[PDB]
Amino acid sequence: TVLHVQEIRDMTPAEREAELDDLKTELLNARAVQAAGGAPENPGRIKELRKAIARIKTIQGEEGD
Amino acid sequence: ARSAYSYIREAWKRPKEGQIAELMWHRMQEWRNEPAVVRIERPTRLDRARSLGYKAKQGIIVVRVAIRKGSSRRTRFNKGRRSKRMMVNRITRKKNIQRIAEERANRKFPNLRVLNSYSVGEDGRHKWHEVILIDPDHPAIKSDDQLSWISRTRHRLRTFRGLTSAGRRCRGLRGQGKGSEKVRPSLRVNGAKA
Amino acid sequence: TGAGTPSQGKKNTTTHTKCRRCGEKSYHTKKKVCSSCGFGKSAKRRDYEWQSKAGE
Amino acid sequence: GKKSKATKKRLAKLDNQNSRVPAWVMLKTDERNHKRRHWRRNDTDE
Amino acid sequence: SWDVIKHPHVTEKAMNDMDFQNKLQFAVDDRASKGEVADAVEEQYDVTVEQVNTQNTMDGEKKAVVRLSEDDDAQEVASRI
Amino acid sequence: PVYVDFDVPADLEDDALEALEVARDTGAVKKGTNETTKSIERGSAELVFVAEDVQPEEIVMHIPELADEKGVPFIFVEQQDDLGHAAGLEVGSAAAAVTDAGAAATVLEEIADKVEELR
RNA sequence: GCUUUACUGCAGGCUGUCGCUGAG
RNA sequence: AUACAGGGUGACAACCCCGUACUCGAGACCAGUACGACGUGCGGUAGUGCCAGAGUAGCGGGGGUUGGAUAUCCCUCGCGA
RNA sequence: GCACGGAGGCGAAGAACCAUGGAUUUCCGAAUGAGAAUCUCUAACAAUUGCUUCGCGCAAUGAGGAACCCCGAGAACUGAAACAUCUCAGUAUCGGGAGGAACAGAAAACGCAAUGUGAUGUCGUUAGUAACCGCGAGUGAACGCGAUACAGCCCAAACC
Ligand SMILES: [Cl-]
Ligand SMILES: [Cl-]
Ligand SMILES: [K+]
Ligand SMILES: [Mg+2]
Ligand SMILES: [Mg+2]
Ligand SMILES: [Mg+2]
Ligand SMILES: [Mg+2]
Ligand SMILES: [Mg+2]
Ligand SMILES: [Mg+2]
Ligand SMILES: [Mg+2]
Ligand SMILES: [Mg+2]
Ligand SMILES: [Mg+2]
Ligand SMILES: [Mg+2]
Ligand code: NA
Ligand code: NA
Ligand code: NA
Ligand code: NA
Ligand code: NA
Ligand code: NA
Ligand code: NA
Ligand code: NA
Ligand code: NA
Ligand code: NA
Ligand code: NA
Ligand code: NA
Ligand code: NA
Repeated sequence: TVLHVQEIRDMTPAEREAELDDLKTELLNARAVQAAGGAPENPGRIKELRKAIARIKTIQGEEGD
Repeated sequence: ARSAYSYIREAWKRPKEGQIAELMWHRMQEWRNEPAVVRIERPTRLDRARSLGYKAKQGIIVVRVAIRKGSSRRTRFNKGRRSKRMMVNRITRKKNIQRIAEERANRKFPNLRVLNSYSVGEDGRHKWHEVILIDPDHPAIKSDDQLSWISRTRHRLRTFRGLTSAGRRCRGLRGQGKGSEKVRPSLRVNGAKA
Repeated sequence: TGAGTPSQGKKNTTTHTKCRRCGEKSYHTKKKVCSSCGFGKSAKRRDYEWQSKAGE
Repeated sequence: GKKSKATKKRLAKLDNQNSRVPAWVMLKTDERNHKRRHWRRNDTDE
Repeated sequence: SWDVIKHPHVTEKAMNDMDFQNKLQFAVDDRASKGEVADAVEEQYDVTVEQVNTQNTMDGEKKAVVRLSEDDDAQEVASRI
Repeated sequence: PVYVDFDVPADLEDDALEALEVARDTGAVKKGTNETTKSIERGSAELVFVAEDVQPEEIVMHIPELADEKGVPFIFVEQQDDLGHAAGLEVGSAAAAVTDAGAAATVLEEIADKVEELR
């Protein structure tokens, strides 16, 4: 959603990796908040975070990194 | 004029006479100390081989195989058997020793396929046959207009299906007429009565 | 001693276990052979024609 | 008995499958766990 | 590729270790060694790992008790997540 | 071995091969057992060479007697590849035939004599 | 299931012969 | 209505909905086949005993198999053009 | 998703959904570096092979699959109103192996004997005929004919 395919393709191999490691962190912090019975959740995103990471990984592969 | 080959053939018509007789007596001594399946650089009976399909080419292999002589090495029945079926000494397998050789040779070279085979003698308890195998994956054979047919997938494991020379012969498929009623097109299709 | 109830008491030996290959609990840990799929004995899978009616 | 890491994983899964169908699924399906296994009454594999 | 740290194991006992012993507990990938857990931990939270204790749980997961150096403070490191 | 009834001294063999080389250049030679056999049969062979390291021996067994009942002279060579090389081949050769020597009909004729004497 | 000089066969043991197998 | 096959729809539906007749499109199989073409060269006369697949053809012992009987097919032992 | 809850989210940046193609595709598993009840130990075509730059460099095999197919091994209950040959039956079951079909196949054939037919399967018939058999119980073709579909070729050798 908030992160579309075009935008991923408009990134440089280095920006994808930086974005990648960024999403991963948001994800990890989401799981922590969840692991702590944290209610300030928004289920729709922890799900999107996974998909976004998938897309980036998919693109990194299509572009050759 | 006579080919040089014709001589090798003439000699092998009476393997117990003249020079070949002495050769055998010599050879067999080394053969007896050799294994079950031994690849040999050249065919002992060159005329034969070439006549079977042999070619001094890449992808063509020849091997001598040693098999024990005689009838079925058959375990007696451990339960109820009518007299007729109580047999052990006189039963003999329905596949000939030459065919056993082909299979043994072939198993030794899993990637190769049996082209043909011929006998090269026997002593008191062995029988030896030389098998001609072919490497269906080696170009030069893939590209040989005379052997490329064996490369076909339909030919995987010819021997084990009796597609061989001795295979068809042993299956009773020699005659096209009288007597092959229960033979053609297959033993199994004819209820196995030949 | 009764071969019955009283002889059931010594049965605390482990034999057939969860098979790595077929997932059945038929891997005889002492034989290292699966009684279900043949793993450990045959590369090909265990199977027999008598596992069903002759015409089926 | 001495359990291996694998064995331990399996027993663990078995324990987890031993939970009940969550209440919400009842409501979502407008209306049973047939794989309920008691440690004493039932026997696991291996 | 699998990641080393899965998430923070937060339970009453985990709290006690954190408040009284300066330790952090985590759910980690069971293929991870103490060494790997130590490194992964330092790089993610920028601290100094002093010791790691592991346990393969009856939950199918691996738990790591990570003690930080007196220089670092578990209570704080954990408060930002 | 079984078809070899007399040993040819190293030196004789050398004179033989040498003659063979000049034969391919000055005269005519047949390379290979089959071609050789036909020379002896067609009578066009003057001197035939037979290797002693041939396996199987069947390939050559016939040369001797065949050449005897055709009057054709023959000599043994130890190495199969030397005969091949001498005949001008990159490969070995179990048997060769000097079909009408060349600038060697002399040396040759005499090798034939030396062998006949070698019994 | 068992037995035997019940019937018929089968291993196995003994023995002759042929092949392996040659010289005086 | 070239559509009255069948189904759905709060009860028995050609005309409420899906579809059905008609027409049309796509994929797969037929098939790397048929047809077409490229290269090659078929065939005939006279002369010539140059060539043409061996443990084979064939015989005997013993077994198995077959409708195969003397006259099936196969295996084994021995002999062998 | 089945799955009709709660919360939240995605979709006109054309989502859901469908087709085709592509990415990802843990561990065991033929399971192939080695060991192991799905894990572990310190680079790996393990094993057997072909080719070979003789170095795992280039390749092959392995195992699956509903039955069908081909090659091997091969019962007994039963029938014969007992039972041995015979029958059940080359059935059941076992070992090996191929393909999308297998197998067979261009006559050392047939032998309505001919001035005749003309590769091979299969279907129908020929026929329960010929043939077998304690000549008992049983067993049991083929040539030909009518159809289906059609297709004919390559070596070995001579001479080079
Ligand atoms: Cl094969
Ligand atoms: Cl006719
Ligand atoms: K019976
Ligand atoms: Mg008892
Ligand atoms: Mg619990
Ligand atoms: Mg520990
Ligand atoms: Mg019978
Ligand atoms: Mg392994
Ligand atoms: Mg009866
Ligand atoms: Mg009667
Ligand atoms: Mg058929
Ligand atoms: Mg019958
Ligand atoms: Mg007939
Ligand atoms: Na093979
Ligand atoms: Na038969
Ligand atoms: Na229990
Ligand atoms: Na967890
Ligand atoms: Na009894
Ligand atoms: Na016989
Ligand atoms: Na996949
Ligand atoms: Na491989
Ligand atoms: Na290699
Ligand atoms: Na009766
Ligand atoms: Na009775
Ligand atoms: Na009878
Ligand atoms: Na007629």
